[PDB]
Order: sequence, then C-alpha cells, then structure tokens
Amino acid sequence: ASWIKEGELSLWERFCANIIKAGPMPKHIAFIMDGNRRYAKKCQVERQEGHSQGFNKLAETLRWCLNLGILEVTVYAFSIENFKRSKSEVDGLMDLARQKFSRLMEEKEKLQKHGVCIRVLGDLHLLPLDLQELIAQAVQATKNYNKCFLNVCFAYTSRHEISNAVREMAWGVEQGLLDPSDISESLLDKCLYTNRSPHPDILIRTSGEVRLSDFLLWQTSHSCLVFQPVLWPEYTFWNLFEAILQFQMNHSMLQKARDMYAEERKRQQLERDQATVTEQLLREGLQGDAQLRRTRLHKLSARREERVQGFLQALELKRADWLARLGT
Amino acid sequence: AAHHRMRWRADGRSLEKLPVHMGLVITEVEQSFSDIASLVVWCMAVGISYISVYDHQGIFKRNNSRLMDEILKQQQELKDDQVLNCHLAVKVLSPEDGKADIVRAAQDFCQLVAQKQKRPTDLDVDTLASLLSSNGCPDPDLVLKFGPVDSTLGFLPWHIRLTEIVSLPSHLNISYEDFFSALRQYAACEQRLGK
Ligand SMILES: C=C(C)CCOP(=O)(O)OP(=O)(O)O
Ligand SMILES: C=C(C)CCOP(=O)(O)OP(=O)(O)O
Ligand SMILES: [Mg+2]
Repeated sequence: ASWIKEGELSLWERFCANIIKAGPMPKHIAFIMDGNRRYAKKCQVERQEGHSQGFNKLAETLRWCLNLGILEVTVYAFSIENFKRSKSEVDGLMDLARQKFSRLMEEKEKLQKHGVCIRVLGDLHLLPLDLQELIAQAVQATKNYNKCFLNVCFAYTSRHEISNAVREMAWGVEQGLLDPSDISESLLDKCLYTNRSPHPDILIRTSGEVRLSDFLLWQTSHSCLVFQPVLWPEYTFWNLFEAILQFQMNHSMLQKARDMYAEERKRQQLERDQATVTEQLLREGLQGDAQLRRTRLHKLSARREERVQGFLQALELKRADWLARLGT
Repeated sequence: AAHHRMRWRADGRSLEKLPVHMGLVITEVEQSFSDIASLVVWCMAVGISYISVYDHQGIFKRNNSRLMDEILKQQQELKDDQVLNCHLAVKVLSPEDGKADIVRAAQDFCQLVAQKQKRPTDLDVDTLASLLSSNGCPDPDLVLKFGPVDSTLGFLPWHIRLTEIVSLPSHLNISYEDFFSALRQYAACEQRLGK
C-alpha cells in the first residue's frame, strides 16, 4: 500500500480526541513496532505477510498521529541486531524496504499535499548498496517538506548512534575543529542521527516486552514509557489513545523532573567553568573587585559558541555530502 | 533463624534465572531507608551479585552513609569484611552516573585523539562499553521501578538497553513475596536478542 493512508477519525475517536487535546499533547512519539512474527503465527500466515501488515499499520498509525496534531513520529523498523536472522527473513525484510522506498517516488503528489518529511536514521552503510541509493533518493525528495516528520530507524541501534556521535566529535578533534574541553551534553545531542528532532514525549513498545531493546536510550531517558501487550500489526487508535492518556497523567511530574535536571546541568556547568577561570588567574597572579572573573566567563563561553557552531556546520556538510553522493 | 538463609538461597536457585545485576529505581517524591535496605539484603540473600540504588533527585547519593548504615544493620539480623562486601555489591547512583559519565568518557577519548594516540575510527561500540565499565559490574538485567512515574528518569541510559523493567506501585511497605513476584516475572521472560 501507499505511505500516506488518508483517513478521517470516526465519531468516538474524534470526540475523545477533542477532550484529550484540552490537556498537554505530545509533540513527538516514538514506537518500537514489535511482534510481527507472533502476529503472522497467530494468523496462520507467512512471516513476510506479518511484516507487510506491520508496514500497513505504520501508515495507518501516522494518519492517526497527524489527525491528533502530532507532527513528529519515530519508528524502529530494523535493528543492526536483526541482521542475525535467517537470510530468508532478512532478504524478505530488505525486499520489503526496497518495495516501500521505491513506491515512495510514485507518491510524490501525496507527499507534497500532506507535507511529509521522511528521514532514515541508522548505520546505513551496512545495507545493500541498492537500498542505500533508494533510501537516499527518498530522503532528498522530501527534505523540504515540513507538515509532518517520520523518522524510520533502519540498521539502527542506540549504542551505535551514541558511539557514532562521539566518533564525530573525536573527528572534530583530529580535524582540529574541537578541543576536548568543549565536549558536553548538548554537543553529543547534536551529533546524534536524531539531532533535528526534540526528544520523544512518549516511547511505545507493542509486544508484551518490557525492554527498550537498544532504542533511543539517550533520547527517551526522561520520556513516558508505555508498554502495551498488543502485537504491532494489530495496533488500534485506542491503543494509541491509551498511550497519550498515560503521557497526560505523567506530564506534570516529568516536566518538574526535566527542568530540575536542566537547572542542575546549567549549575554544574557554571561551576566547572568558574573553576577553570580560577586556576588560570592564580597561576597568572591577579585575583576580583572590577568584574575580572565576569569577563573571563564571557570569553570562555563565546569561545565555545564560535567553535561548536564551527564544528556543527562542518558536520552537517559531511552528512549532506554522503547524502548527495549516494543519492545521485 | 538461619533456616532463613537456606530458604532464600533455595528460592533463588529455584528460578529459571536470576539477575546478576539488579537496579532499584525510586521515582516517588512525596516523602525512607529501611524498605530500600530490606530490598538490598533480599537481593543479596537470594544470590544477586550487584544492586544499584537510584533516584533522580540524588537523595540517596547525599545519604550514602545513612543508607549503608541500615543495610549493614538489616543485614546482620538476617564488621569490616561485612562493610567491604556491601561497598562492592551495592552502588548508589544519581543522574550524573548516566549521561554525564558518557560525556566524561567522550572527553577521555578525545584527548587520546589530541595525543595522536587514538584515531576517531578506533572507537567502536565495544571500546565505548569498556571505557564505561567498572570491573565486575555487568549491565543490570532487571530494574525494579517503584512509584507513579513511567520513566527511568536518567537511569544508566547506555547500560539499560536490554534490561527488563518491572514496575511496582510503591516501595513503602514492600513484602518479600512482592519482591519475589518480580523475580518470577524476570525468570519467565523471553530474550531473543534480535533473532
Ligand atoms: C523488523 C522487526 C524486528 C519487527 C518487529 O517484529 P518481529 O520481527 O520482532 O516479530 P516478533 O518475533 O517480535 O513477534
Ligand atoms: C525494529 C524492531 C521493532 C526491533 C525490536 O527488536 P526485537 O523484536 O528483535 O527485540 P528483542 O525482543 O529480540 O530484544
Ligand atoms: Mg521480536
């Protein structure tokens, strides 16, 4: 089927949505679409149909999200861990991906009309070369759309994403763009595949499984974890609705927590900074009553701002470069 | 009565599997040390090697001694070798043990990059994992989350990638049977590891 499944919410869906939209609504939901194989078994159907049904549900689910005014959605489609499955299965999964990403071109009309930007996050170099090219074109085609964001995590793990992000800032070091003392929380954030997106308000996993399975570990540390027993291909609007209801119940507490953590980080930063300014001034001699420390603080800050902004534009470069090269 | 040490070891040996490393995450911010201490010693009694204790407000970090005080007390009922075995097996954590520590390690690798000692390319997953180990401490297999919040709230994001997360509404009056129920849950879980 298509990628965009145009559907108007029904009466009860519509009504319950209105009541819910009165409270805090998530801006970004992420999904571990797990349980396709158990579903196929349950339905006495072939494995591949299970995964195909899984893709159908993703298309249906994105429409639900769009109808609720939730503009960003991240999904886990394929883990690096998944390569260890039988060649039969992974070839099947790889073929599915080819099919869907190829069909995306024939849907350019609906993509513009609906304004859906598609990003594919992972260690893509591990995929078959044909698939990389396919994905790359898909990404380039939608890059300028803005009404709805879908992030498909393919050949992805969290650890890989994290390592990659540190490697990227070690590359900044080797390329003399980054000095060790500039590596921080923010900078790491900004070197993840997910850097264009805010952290997900909700993370949902569909099997009865109570593990994250190496998914958005950094991004979902302060987010609402919802584990629902339903197998992914059987997901319903109401499952989603229950997720949002959990989010709304947790919202106040998770906000307090998120601010506390932010306030404590700015504190522990202004602390570790003010101290660096001390060693320098004690070793120099002069030590204040004419805003001496205050001026050394503006400096260390602006040094970072200029030099991190510099590292960033060069990282964006390198990403676009590999995007253009592999999607030509 | 010492037939209680034999019982608790029998309970552990009886489960299909036990966590080598258990995490205890407390989310509750309404108000309590004896309960947490009871959990810790139960863990030790059944045969769990490591126990982490975590709260997002760092209350336990700031109260390490008062906590280890109760643990050592509760532990004897059911001195220096006993103090060493709790320090080894029990870790008290706050947020700074999570992401901040990953930044910490990131920095330690970028100086080796400045030193022309290491190339960016040398940092696979496994290297980062090593830079992020203790000694014996593996990744926690089971985290018992207590309280109303559906979040790990910053608990070891890196290490928590395959951890089974079991939720209990409160730690306030926690019973052994309630604790063991969680262990039975973990023992029955299926781990596919991507296959
Ligand atoms: C590509 C993936 C991993 C889709 C999730 O469903 P599964 O393939 O994991 O099916 P289950 O074994 O979880 O039922
Ligand atoms: C793309 C998805 C949904 C991956 C989920 O992984 P699994 O279904 O393979 O994870 P485990 O249960 O084996 O840990
Ligand atoms: Mg599975």
